[PDB]
Amino acid sequence: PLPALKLALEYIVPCMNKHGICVVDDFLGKETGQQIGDEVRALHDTGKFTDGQLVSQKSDSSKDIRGDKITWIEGKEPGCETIGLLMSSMDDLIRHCNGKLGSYKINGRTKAMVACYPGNGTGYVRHVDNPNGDGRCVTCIYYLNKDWDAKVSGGILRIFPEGKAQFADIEPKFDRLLFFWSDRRNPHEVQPAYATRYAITVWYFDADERARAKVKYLTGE
Amino acid sequence: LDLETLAPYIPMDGEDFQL
Ligand SMILES: O=C(O)CCC(=O)C(=O)O
Ligand SMILES: [Cl-]
Ligand SMILES: [Cl-]
Ligand SMILES: [Cl-]
Ligand SMILES: [Mg+2]
Ligand SMILES: [Mg+2]
Ligand SMILES: [Mg+2]
Ligand SMILES: [Mn+2]
Repeated sequence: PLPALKLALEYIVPCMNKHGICVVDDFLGKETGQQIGDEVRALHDTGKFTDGQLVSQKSDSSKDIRGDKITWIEGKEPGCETIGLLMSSMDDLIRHCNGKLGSYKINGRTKAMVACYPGNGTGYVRHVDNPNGDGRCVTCIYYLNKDWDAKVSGGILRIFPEGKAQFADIEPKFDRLLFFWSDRRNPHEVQPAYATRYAITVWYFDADERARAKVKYLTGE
Repeated sequence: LDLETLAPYIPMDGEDFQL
């Protein structure tokens, strides 16, 4: 197992700066990944998930755009402590990278979005996570689908990194951690899922961009 | 097209965690 310092500086940082996408497989190991899976399944079973929403809701149903159901987790809720461990581990990696990811100064993040595509061909249309400057600079996703066969069950995250001659197809594999720049460099989509698909996302904020975004929100722009 | 109509919602105030 690589320490956070080496994984951040010798792998995540150069991969993010060269490609804008970075995959770390077998991030937490099978035992912890299974416990996270159980916590997510209990959120699902107890009706905590609600339809995923969009930054700007207009005339169309949210379900025309994203077919997932989600809840937000801080990591200290009863029954969510292993999700909290995951979040702490993501945070430790970012802290060890901080200052070397582009020109960003990362001060904070969202709560964790625990999301489920409930099979049935649901997915997420082509989108950019942060197209207009809301502060988000890095998207971090942890996948927890044991026994996923994407050739049958679909659910690939396809990213279209700007300037590259190939797309990036990310299978939502158990215990996989993914980072990518949240801005318009990385439009992406979740292809239809034909089995229940779970993932946990946090977004990290750039300090200056997030402060500007909060100013715009608080002044009504 | 307003790309914010496709972007995943986050809370804009009250809910940011500080690292
Ligand atoms: O689950 C994933 O692979 C990505 C989900 C996604 O693009 C989003 O929720 O903004
Ligand atoms: Cl890059
Ligand atoms: Cl930083
Ligand atoms: Cl696109
Ligand atoms: Mg919630
Ligand atoms: Mg809860
Ligand atoms: Mg398929
Ligand atoms: Mn996305």
